[PDB]
Amino acid sequence: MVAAAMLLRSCPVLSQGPTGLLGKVAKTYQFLFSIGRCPILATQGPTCS
Repeated sequence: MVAAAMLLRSCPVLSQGPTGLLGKVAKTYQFLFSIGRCPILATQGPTCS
């Protein structure tokens, strides 16, 4: 045949494609959708905690 593994990359699943941070975007934003005093500084606090 003529095919050296060069016809498969349509983002099928990759074993663990989904379930990679979703429910967070489907809730967090639901609250940070329309605040008011949006952050202008951005990253002004500590690097962690």
